[PDB]
Amino acid sequence: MALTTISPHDAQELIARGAKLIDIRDADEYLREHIPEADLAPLSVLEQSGLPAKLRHEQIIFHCQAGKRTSNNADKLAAIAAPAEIFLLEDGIDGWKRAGLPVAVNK
Repeated sequence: MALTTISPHDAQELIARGAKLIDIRDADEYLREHIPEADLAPLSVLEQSGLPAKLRHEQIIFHCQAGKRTSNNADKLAAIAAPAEIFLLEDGIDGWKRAGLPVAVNK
């Protein structure tokens, strides 16, 4: 219950720290475009399975194709992520791309 929004520019500074980036959408979209530095877990996988990814670290971030799935699970995470320290990727990956950073497609 302390999730704060961040800019693709901040999430990066963390990628260097160890932050745990997680994606909750359709791999089909993650395949054509993926960022070799984040975990892939289809929302439906967490909403139905419920994997306390928070236990695999202290800080966790979630990003959706276009901040569509995150806004839906955003409430489901804050709960499973306890009062820990979670951030929010404004827009999602669409930003990291425009931010002036290249993407990686699954060959």
